[PDB]
Amino acid sequence: TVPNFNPIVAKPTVAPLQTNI
Amino acid sequence: TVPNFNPIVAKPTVAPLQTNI
Amino acid sequence: RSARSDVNAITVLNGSDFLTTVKVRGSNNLIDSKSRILVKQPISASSFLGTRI
Amino acid sequence: TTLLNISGEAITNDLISGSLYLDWVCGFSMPQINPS
Amino acid sequence: ARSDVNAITVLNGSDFLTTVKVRGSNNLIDSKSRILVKQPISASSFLGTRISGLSQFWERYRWHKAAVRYVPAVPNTLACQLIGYIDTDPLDDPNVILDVDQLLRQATSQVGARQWNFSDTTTIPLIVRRDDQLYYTGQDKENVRFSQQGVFYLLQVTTLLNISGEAITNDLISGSLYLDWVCGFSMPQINPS
Amino acid sequence: SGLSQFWERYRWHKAAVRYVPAVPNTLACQLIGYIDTDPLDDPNVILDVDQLL
Amino acid sequence: RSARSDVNAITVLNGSDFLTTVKVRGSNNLIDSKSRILVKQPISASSFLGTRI
Amino acid sequence: ARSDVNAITVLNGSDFLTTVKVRGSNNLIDSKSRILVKQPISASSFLGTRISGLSQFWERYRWHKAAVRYVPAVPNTLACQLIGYIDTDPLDDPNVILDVDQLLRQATSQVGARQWNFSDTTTIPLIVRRDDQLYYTGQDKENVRFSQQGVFYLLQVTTLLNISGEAITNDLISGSLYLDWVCGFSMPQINPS
Amino acid sequence: ARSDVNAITVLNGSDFLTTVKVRGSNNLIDSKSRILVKQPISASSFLGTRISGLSQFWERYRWHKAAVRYVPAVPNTLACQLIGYIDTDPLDDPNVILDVDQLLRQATSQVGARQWNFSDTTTIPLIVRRDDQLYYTGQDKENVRFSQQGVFYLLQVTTLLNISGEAITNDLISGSLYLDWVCGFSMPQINPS
Ligand SMILES: [Ca+2]
Ligand SMILES: [Ca+2]
Ligand SMILES: [Ca+2]
Ligand SMILES: [Ca+2]
Ligand SMILES: [Ca+2]
Ligand SMILES: [Ca+2]
Ligand SMILES: [Ca+2]
Ligand SMILES: [Ca+2]
Ligand SMILES: [Ca+2]
Repeated sequence: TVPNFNPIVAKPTVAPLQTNI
Repeated sequence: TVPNFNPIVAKPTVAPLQTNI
Repeated sequence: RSARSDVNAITVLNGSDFLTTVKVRGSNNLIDSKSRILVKQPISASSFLGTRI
Repeated sequence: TTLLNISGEAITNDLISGSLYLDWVCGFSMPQINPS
Repeated sequence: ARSDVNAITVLNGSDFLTTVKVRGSNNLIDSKSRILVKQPISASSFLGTRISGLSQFWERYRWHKAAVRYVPAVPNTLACQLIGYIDTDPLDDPNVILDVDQLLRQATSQVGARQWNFSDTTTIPLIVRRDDQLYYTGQDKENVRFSQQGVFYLLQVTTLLNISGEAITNDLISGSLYLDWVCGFSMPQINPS
Repeated sequence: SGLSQFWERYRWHKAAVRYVPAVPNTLACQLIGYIDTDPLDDPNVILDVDQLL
Repeated sequence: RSARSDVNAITVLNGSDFLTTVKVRGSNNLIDSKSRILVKQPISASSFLGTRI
Repeated sequence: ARSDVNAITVLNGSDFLTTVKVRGSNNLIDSKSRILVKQPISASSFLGTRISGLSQFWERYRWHKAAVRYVPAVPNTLACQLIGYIDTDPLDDPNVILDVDQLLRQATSQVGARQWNFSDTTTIPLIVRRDDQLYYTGQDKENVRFSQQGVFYLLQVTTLLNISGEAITNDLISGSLYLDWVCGFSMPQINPS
Repeated sequence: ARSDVNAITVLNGSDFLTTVKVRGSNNLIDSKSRILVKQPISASSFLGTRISGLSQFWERYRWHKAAVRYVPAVPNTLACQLIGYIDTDPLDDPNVILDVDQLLRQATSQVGARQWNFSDTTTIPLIVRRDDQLYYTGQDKENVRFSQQGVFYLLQVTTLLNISGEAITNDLISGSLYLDWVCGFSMPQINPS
């Protein structure tokens, strides 16, 4: 039960147009 | 130590395409 | 004698890997049914050459 | 479906779209060494 | 003022490495064409930078916590994935590999690897070894495992495409690489040049 | 800069330039912003681009 | 992003294996010093092809 | 790895300055001829050295403990009294002095001045100010008191004479100067060149 | 009596290296001519010595406190400035340098470098690295950074000159070098020869 053998992680990030300030 | 002499504030706002309902 | 253990144990281990890329076939090549099959990858443990699994 | 762009036009380049990962868990049973 | 001591001068900084150039369609015809960068991460691998200039004035070094940082010079409407990793073995060479998926898999297999789109930014860390080893600064010599602590490979996973389905063919620049580093050099000297 | 004239000396205790973009993410260009604490370092003498960067 | 763990861990594991056979050279072939060297086997982990280590 | 703080990276070393040359009889015909060495002690005054190299990679500096060392390259059979002082004000120039003994006096009066024969070795210390001021590491610019923390002046007091009370005229080379320093640099950067 | 453990047998000694020879005027016609001694400091570099003998009976070594000593064999009436540094990287070779003062600078910059006249005696220390690395004791093989912990370089800075400002040309013998060391050997064995 070798833990964390080939772990991979996913994390999204939205890319909107015209980020306004 | 005159407080709040020339204060400025920034606040973003994302502008995504096709905001769906 | 030098006998080797007669114990059959289930060695379970977990991890991720990378199968392959997907290639959508496009209007030119997409003229048949088989043309719409983009990936045929077995899931046998020994079907992923580069991986360490 | 057909591969199409912003417009309702189909593309003809036969491009690549992404990748596939396998998040797996396997139990092996009998130690050995397979030949090759 | 004539102290004969050898002390590690751990000091930080940041440096501009290179403008990367995703390959496109014309030049990208095989697998090794997808290796955009093959850049050693030895202190003295970047001539005009500050890290290399300092390195020149010491024998040894050891990245205590280094990191490569990609800053995109493109918009988000363009799309192309990239995989970046740092093999701690300067000799392990994937250029010999013919299958692209094999190369991307032996990349993702490395521990400190990352994947990302050339329109956003990330950070490619360097995973330092465990045997307290130091490395030399001079120009790479007979062997490389004496000098290089790692080698940064930057890969092209997808095809370069734009707003429309148009497949770009001109091998244009996508971003810029930056090294946010921390290392300690041990023995004062001057390396020839 | 008008109050400045009413005193004879100054020292920034905390200064930070802040960039306010006006373009969308459909354009791209890398920038470098550093504040050099020696007014006599003029990059215009530098001919090499990568050296400047 | 799909980032791969930045954790360097020492995976220690133990077991036995089989190096090779020994061939004593005998009076005919034993006519030199090198003739008395029966085994030159590195102990590198990757010097035992058939083994699983 | 990407810290923005500024710390003092104090580090030691030694460096080679130049070879000294006593002036002799024919060339020594005035008071300014007795000034053999006018050598600033700014970190960036010796190009091929380690001190100037390092200096190029910082904005400010401060000698914590410096010392100019003289190493003779001549036998004991020759004699010539020298004086070595490091003036903490570079604009102070003795070349404008016409009286020779006045020059020797304003030299000896420096708190870190040393006198010795050109066949002996001795250490010329640098004396550091009390206000904590930091100096700049680049080439000398509109003013000199920002960069140069000191200026090493070497004097020929007596005439070069052989075994007897007989003078020499060939203007032979006496020895070389070395710098044994420990300095504290403040702001990481790269200076132009 | 038949223990299998491995311990560090640190032991002291002194040994004779070779006789130095200043180059003179006629032979000194370039920058590589000023390199009088290129002598590795590997324990097994001096055949008839005690250090190399002992080395032959161990696999690994590490200088704990070494020092090269110069003993003049000439009078005070002669003068020649030398520089002695022990480079901890053997592949660093100054013979490829053409500029002489650059060579003197890269020498002086070594943290354990000493300068002196060939009529005086002085000690050239060895400086030991910080990573605990051990070196090998056998003859030099495919690579040199495994065996040699250092390399002693002796320089002729000025020209050999007599009482006056007059040069010499006969290329006379100046003195001899000695090694005062204490080393720690690790693995008992006998090396081939
Ligand atoms: Ca590797
Ligand atoms: Ca070196
Ligand atoms: Ca600056
Ligand atoms: Ca003064
Ligand atoms: Ca002040
Ligand atoms: Ca400056
Ligand atoms: Ca060196
Ligand atoms: Ca080690
Ligand atoms: Ca050996």
